[PDB]
Amino acid sequence: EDDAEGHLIYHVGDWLQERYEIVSTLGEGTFGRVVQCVDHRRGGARVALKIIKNVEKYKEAARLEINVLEKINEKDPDNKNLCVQMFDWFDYHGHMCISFELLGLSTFDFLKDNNYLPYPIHQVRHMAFQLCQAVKFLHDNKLTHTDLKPENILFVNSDYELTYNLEKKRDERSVKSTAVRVVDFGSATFDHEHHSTIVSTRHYRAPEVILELGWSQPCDVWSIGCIIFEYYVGFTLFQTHDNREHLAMMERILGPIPSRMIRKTRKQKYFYRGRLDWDENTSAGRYVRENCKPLRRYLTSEAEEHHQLFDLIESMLEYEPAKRLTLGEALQHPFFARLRAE
Ligand SMILES: O=C(O)c1ccc2c(c1)nc(Nc1cccc(Cl)c1)c1ccncc12
Repeated sequence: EDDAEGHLIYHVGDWLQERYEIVSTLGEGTFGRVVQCVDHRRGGARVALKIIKNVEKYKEAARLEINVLEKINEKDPDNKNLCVQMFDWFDYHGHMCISFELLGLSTFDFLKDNNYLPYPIHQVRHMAFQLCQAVKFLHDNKLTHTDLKPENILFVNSDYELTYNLEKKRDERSVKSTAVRVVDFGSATFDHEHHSTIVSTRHYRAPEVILELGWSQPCDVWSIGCIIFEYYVGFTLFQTHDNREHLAMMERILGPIPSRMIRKTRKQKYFYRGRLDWDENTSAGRYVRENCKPLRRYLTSEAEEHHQLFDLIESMLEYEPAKRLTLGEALQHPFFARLRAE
């Protein structure tokens, strides 16, 4: 009973393994569909079931992800470290099905269903903290969630409040609680298993990955630095799909790539005479210089708390992966002082 592209054919009210009962669809992706379900063997707890196509490569992909979720569950027995919880998984007629705790909209969907209006800085703070907290729990267990984006950070609950802005004559949404979870472990890699060559989503991709210099945990921090910027202004920091433009935007926003990285990268067609081969006086050259600025010029306030957020973002968008801030040292960063510890 299969779709023309491999998906399960279901309707509201269908049952799965006479155990789950479909209520709604939450979304879809290339891999399959996520459905809201009631789980009558967990006393009617509401779950989110992921239904992946009959396609083998996805079936095998999910088996790897199921292993990562198994390990997360093994090393967070009290569900304190803010990665999504898998309650169950089963093979259903060639469809791999994973049972997750029910959460809300992503931090991206909310940001766009609010017209790409940034989150207020004190929300950026609790979101950034939880992000680092959860990705540090992975690093402390020899993992790299290879694919961090606002799409994969779910609000536990994205109920909000509407308020009218007298000042700016605008209807503003404000999510009530900022508890998040990190999701989508389909790409996470233990330290000891095989590493893909290219990982992450172009906009959140670290330069070491681009220059094929070898990657591990530090490349997540790069991602996190990009998501934080987006949380704070609404738009992605790097808006490209080409390597040389990408590498050129980084040089615009962060200054020149260090020579240690250049001389060592085998991607030498991007450089001439030790420097990035890029002519600012061209077609794409002045598209880059016009469409993004040095980092701290994106500051919307000289308040010291705002300078502390860009102090943070600057340390995660460091070129050299080992000069790059670690999540351990990030939970200790001055920017997170105003938070209440627990
Ligand atoms: O991959 C996971 O680990 C993963 C795990 C859980 C959820 C999820 C993705 N996506 C949700 N939303 C969503 C939104 C848009 C498209 C798609 Cl496919 C899904 C969702 C909602 C409520 N509860 C859990 C989830």
